[PDB]
Amino acid sequence: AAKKDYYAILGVPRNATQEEIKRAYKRLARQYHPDVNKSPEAEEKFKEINEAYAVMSDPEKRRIYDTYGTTEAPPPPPPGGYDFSGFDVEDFSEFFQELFGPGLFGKGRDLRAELPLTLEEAFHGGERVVEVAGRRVSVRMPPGVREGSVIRVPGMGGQGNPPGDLLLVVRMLPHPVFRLEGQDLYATLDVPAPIAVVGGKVRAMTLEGPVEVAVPPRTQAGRKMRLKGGGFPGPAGRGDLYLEVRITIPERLTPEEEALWKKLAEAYYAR
Amino acid sequence: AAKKDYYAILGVPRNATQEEIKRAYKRLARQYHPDVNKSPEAEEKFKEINEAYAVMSDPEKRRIYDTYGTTEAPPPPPPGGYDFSGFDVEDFSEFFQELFGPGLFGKGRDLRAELPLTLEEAFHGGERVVEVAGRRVSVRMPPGVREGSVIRVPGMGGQGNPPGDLLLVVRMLPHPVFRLEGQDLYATLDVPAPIAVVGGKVRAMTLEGPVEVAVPPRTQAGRKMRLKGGGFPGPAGRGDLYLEVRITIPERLTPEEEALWKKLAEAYYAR
Repeated sequence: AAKKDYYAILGVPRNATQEEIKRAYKRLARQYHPDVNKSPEAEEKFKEINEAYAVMSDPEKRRIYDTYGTTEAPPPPPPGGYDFSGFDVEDFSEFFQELFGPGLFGKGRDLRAELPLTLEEAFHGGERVVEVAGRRVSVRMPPGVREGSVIRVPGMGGQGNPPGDLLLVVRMLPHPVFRLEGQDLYATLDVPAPIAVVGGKVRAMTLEGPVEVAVPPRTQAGRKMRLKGGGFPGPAGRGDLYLEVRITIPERLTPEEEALWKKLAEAYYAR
Repeated sequence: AAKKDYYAILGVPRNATQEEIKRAYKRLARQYHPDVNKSPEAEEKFKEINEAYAVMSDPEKRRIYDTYGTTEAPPPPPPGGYDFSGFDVEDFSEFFQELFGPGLFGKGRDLRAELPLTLEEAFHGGERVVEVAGRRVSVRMPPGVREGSVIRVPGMGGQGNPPGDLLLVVRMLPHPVFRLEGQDLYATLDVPAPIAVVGGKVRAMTLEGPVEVAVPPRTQAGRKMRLKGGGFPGPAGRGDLYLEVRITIPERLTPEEEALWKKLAEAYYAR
């Protein structure tokens, strides 16, 4: 209740410098430290010294204390609260609690947020700047990150003593062409009917870019083709790419091309 | 309330034999039977005879009727109760309800079972014979009956006064070709590539039978074609059939056919 004299406790004058306070703390802390001084009186003196230094080491906190009493009631807290890092704040005197209490909060809560990513964003990974309701955060993201993968950004959660963690959970945006299942990718490969019969090379697509795919002679619709290592990356191994063959036909032709298609069609009505 | 004379209703002497009661029932049952006698008076008379015979036919039940009213040893109804299977017990008089009431069981438990049906079986509906627990049961069935549909067969449940009900739930067996969704049907239509380009007729399938489906010129794979009313029937409406076009190519060809396919293929590598 009664205003503690932190200056008397550290044995420094009312107008001491910060370094004067620092060295006074060092001198007195080594004097009353639990494992150097095994006295019952030393426990309380050490506690006092730590409380004194906790307030006086910060110029901002030192000023609050200096201008307390003339203005009777405790002052409004700063945004966020008071930061007494490396100080057992719960063990300090009642005077302290009355004075700094309004801005002494408990363990900060974690914030859990979704990280909506496109197949190619998650595939590459790398550095992503994330703005999720509250703060701007940059994080490293492993190549081939999946749905429900947790990215912990420590200290970026809720405000408190200490602050909480940001927990980002990856969500996968549906893709126009590819379909993810585990580490494997699945896509439809359009193969022109003549190329399917004879067997040639079609231009297909991967997330890395476009590749050439050789289709064997007489490959039917629904034939699944594996491109080893063309799927999602992973720590222990890489997934594959599966292309499902989809026979395609020309929606437009030249009068010359009609003659060829007509002969085949007639041979089908024959069979 | 008053003691009914069952001997007077059946037309038998006070000390008749069990065979004499049986033949007197047959004589009077065929005289006042529902479908042979269309009289309003025959309704009560036939109910009277049914009440009499039910009591009189069983020697244990008949003795109970004979020894009722007198100031002798008062017998509580037997541990097993009274068996009146095949008689509208509640419909009977109160005199019957007072003497046999304590030995009667309540309405029987419902028997619950699954009715596994194929798409074609569910499509057509009608009369079905089913085995549940031990017995066979006939059951009418609406065309286009669906998954989870309840078919209450009254009086075909557990033993009781009256018996309970059979409750069947329709389960749909998976089909090799058709897929049900609501009342709509879905299936894959194989279409030879040359027919898809030029446009012609393909032999498609329904649950009724096979049909001809006219395919327009230049119809791409994935084109979905509605066959009105070709789906599942129902009250107030009929489902559609949807056939998804799947372009097919020949797995075997003639040396003459190779040349036609080879030309188009080389015109595609050129494109």
